[PDB]
Amino acid sequence: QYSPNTQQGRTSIVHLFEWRWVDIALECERYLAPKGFGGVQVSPPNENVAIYNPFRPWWERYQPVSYKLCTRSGNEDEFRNMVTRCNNVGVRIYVDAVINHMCGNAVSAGTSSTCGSYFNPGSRDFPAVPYSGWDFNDGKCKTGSGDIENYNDATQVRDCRLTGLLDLALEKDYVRSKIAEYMNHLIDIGVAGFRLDASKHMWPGDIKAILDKLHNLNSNWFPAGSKPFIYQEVIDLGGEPIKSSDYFGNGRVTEFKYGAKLGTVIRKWNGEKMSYLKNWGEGWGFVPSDRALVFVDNHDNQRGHGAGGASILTFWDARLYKMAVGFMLAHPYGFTRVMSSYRWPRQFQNGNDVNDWVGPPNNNGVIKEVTINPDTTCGNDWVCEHRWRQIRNMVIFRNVVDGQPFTNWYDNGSNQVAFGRGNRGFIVFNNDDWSFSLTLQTGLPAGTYCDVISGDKINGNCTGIKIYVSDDGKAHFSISNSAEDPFIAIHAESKL
Ligand SMILES: *[C@@H]1O[C@H](CO)[C@@H](O)[C@H](O)[C@H]1NC(C)=O
Ligand SMILES: [Ca+2]
Ligand SMILES: [Cl-]
Repeated sequence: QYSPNTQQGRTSIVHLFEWRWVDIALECERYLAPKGFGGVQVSPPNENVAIYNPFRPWWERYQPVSYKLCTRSGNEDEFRNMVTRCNNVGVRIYVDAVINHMCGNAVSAGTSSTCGSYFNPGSRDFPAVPYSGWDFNDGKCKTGSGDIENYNDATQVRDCRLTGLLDLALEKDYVRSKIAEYMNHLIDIGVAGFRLDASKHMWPGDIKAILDKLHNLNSNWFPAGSKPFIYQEVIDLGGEPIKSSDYFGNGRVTEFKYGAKLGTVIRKWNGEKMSYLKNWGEGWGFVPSDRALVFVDNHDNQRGHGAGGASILTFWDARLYKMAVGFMLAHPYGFTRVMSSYRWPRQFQNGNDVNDWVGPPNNNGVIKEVTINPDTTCGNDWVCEHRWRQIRNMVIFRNVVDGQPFTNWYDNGSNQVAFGRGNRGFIVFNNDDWSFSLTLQTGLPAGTYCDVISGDKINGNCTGIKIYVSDDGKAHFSISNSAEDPFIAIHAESKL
């Protein structure tokens, strides 16, 4: 459960948030494979409630109606087509599995679902699965409202409704089997793993009973005995009775303290500085590296819908965001996930973005195709952060330095720091309000190296900054606090 099952030498996955299957298939072939991305986290592929008020919000996909592979992203054939084409090019697919609940208890019965399946939340009837009143935790929850009212009670956090979402009785073998049937269908199609949505709201033991029913990965693409990669979404900042460590026996866990603290450090909130990142990782009270799935922002908290709240860096904060993602991709801790978003009309009223529910670019509800501009950026309001040179090049940087120790750390006691990864890579950052000009020990072999943040090594030459490393591994770096990207990264393969 702990290994991503990526191809040897590919170290990151991208969340192509709300993308259609056909666009992901194309992207696997035209960009992800050539650029060395290990895999893709896709949005929930099962049928969900179609919510028209507000108009098709992104969160309607977290309210299941059935396990039919029928959504705004595409149908079952298109889903299969995408998994096959991506796998055939070495890029894995990870499914967002929404298995803790069905839709809101207050949603109207009818056939307002993405595949036209009938459902009746009021009577707990989801015939397309099928599920009935017996498969929900209505009689097990002990709160007066039936919803989760207090997180200091670990029992109600698991048995009651997360803001009204009907809660599946996961201790029942029937329910566990319906979920396993769904996941095995996906494993046999070829997916490499799952993000278990809302894991904090499920008992570690019920999750394990479900995982025990899962198949090994498809032997047509994976070695025999391969187990699906499992990463559980557990928001564990401090102070709650539920700890992410309680889920280690099941697979990896999302480490939300990662992006939260990186954001405050990079924003320099409340006295924090980059020099403090010297012992970043377990030293900061994070989970062990081999159990961590890290990221700067995720689909929830990039729109204020989650852990970290205000300090979270997102594409809207482009200059600082690139620096944070760069630090994440160069640091040895955890398995990294890169975010890929869409633009929405933020609209802050009293500090709250009243448009945080806006769904993906669409024409009358039909999600728009990702179009590629001549300069490789995307059109139709897809931000495509994974295509930004500074990010794409750092994805490759991680691949190149995979396995190398963290060494040659330097910091000016403020916000100018640098470190290397063995003798395969080196990165320098200037987040101070003055310039950086110093000769540092890089641990790299003598030569001329292309800085992959400002440019690329394109046919024997660098299109941006060049660094010259002398025989003793020393090199001079100059970064003014006015640079569009206040950081420089060089590695074995950008060497001229
Ligand atoms: C690097 O570019 C310069 C021209 O701008 C040229 O003199 C040189 O041939 C180039 N090297 C290669 C390998 O293309
Ligand atoms: Ca639950
Ligand atoms: Cl997540």
